[PDB]
Amino acid sequence: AKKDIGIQLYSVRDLIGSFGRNQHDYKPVLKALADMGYTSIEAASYNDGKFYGNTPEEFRRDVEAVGMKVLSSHCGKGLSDEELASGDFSESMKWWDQCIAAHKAAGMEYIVTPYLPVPKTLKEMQTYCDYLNAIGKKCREAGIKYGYHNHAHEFQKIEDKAVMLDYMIENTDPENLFIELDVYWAVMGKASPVDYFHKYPGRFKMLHIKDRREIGQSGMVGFDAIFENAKTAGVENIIVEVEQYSYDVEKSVKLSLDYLLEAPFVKASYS
Amino acid sequence: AKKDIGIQLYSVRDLIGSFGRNQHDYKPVLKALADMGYTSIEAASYNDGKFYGNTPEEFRRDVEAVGMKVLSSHCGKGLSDEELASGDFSESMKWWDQCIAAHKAAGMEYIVTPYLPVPKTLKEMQTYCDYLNAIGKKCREAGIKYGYHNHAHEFQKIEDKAVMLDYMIENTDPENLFIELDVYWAVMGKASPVDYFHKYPGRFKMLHIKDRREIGQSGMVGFDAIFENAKTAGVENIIVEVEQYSYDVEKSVKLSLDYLLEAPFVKASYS
Ligand SMILES: [Co+2]
Ligand SMILES: [Co+2]
Repeated sequence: AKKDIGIQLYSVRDLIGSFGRNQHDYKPVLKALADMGYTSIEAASYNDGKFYGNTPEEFRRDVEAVGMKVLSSHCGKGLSDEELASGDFSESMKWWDQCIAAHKAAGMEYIVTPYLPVPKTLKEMQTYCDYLNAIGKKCREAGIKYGYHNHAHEFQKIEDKAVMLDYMIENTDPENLFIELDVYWAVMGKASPVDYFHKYPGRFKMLHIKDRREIGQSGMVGFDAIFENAKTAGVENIIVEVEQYSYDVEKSVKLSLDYLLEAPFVKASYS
Repeated sequence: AKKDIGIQLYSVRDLIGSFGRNQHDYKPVLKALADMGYTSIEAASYNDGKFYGNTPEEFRRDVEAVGMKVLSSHCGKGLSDEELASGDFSESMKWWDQCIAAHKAAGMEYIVTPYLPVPKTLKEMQTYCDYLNAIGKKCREAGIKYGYHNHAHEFQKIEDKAVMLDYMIENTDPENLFIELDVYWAVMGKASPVDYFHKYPGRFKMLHIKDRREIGQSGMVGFDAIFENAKTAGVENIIVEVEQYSYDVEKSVKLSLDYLLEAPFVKASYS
């Protein structure tokens, strides 16, 4: 494999189906992704110490057997209304110990929260920032880097004062939280990926390489510019994500990889 | 000059001033642009049969004197509320006669209207299409291609039924109206330039190559994909536009050109 490129498994969710007893039969897709040349995965199916209904140990064996790294995972635990109003998120913090230990057992380097809604107030946003720091701190102590993945909504303002993502970056410690920047959703939020990189150097330790459909197809994403600035950003790993397709899913995710493999501005490794 | 690339003079608006009661002292900037390697200009100052306050003939001599073609111009008479309510745009047509005659005298190959607002109703939008068709027919008769230039707003729906730009394209004869698509604002309007190219092949006879600031800096525009699909689009000429600047204006506009000169997917010519 010429370059280290990750695949988010959410991209292949249609290709994971029940076979006999198995309700999450991901092994055939994992082989297909490895054959294409993907070198790592990011999971999108965590629940109560398990990945795709499997032990972290078995999931990790499955990924490693096709020669890919268990790099990262999307999961999270939002605060209740009461936690958010009180400031007291000790209950939610209990969830994180099991999650962190399972992620570690699956050999994960990163844990990423995929989604938080826009808070109604800066106060609520700040409580979220405290939670994020507490999570990130527990992760770091266990040897895992915790991050946050955007869509488009985080470029909205809270209370017409602060942009959500900006507030989040500014009010979390760099060692507790990096941003897994989705460059497509950033653009969809009228944000410049490169300007974000320059405003917050080192905070973007992974990218979600996403486009409307196949990567580099739409005209909506300046991958050249993005990759040119990956060093300012602090990029360690890149993860392809494809949720809409011009072809069968495998072909779409394959063509998406090929764009990156053939692009001279994508280095063989960022880590 | 390796490649045929034009510049929208609005990009250098700050560098044209009243000096010695030349209300618009554009000659110094014209030379700077030529020296950069721009091969053609699109004007943005038309009034009462003059460009930048000068005769079409003198304006053309000045642009040609530095070795640049007078390719295109931004001008328009927007419909009055009365005209829109009447549905009758007949009073505006006298203005267009002079306009078109002036443009032809200036050497222009294209005239483009830079702005129409989102109308409240589809009935109003149809009046706009009627108007655009009429202008375009007159232009065609005089040997000039007539076009419409978009910002982001045209991607909005009218009456929650039709996207404005889509309606315009569908309800105007291709021979009367092409779209000078601004790829930046298309992206800002959440539109895929390439998907637009494939939906309406041949209608994009010119592109505005725009970014947030310098062309190819932001990460918000997939120029690779756009240029890859230029033939489907129907691109005949490309025109740089820069309205915001990381540097002094001439440097920003120069670096913009350099991006396209160095980019392999930008051909030497689209004629
Ligand atoms: Co994503
Ligand atoms: Co423009």
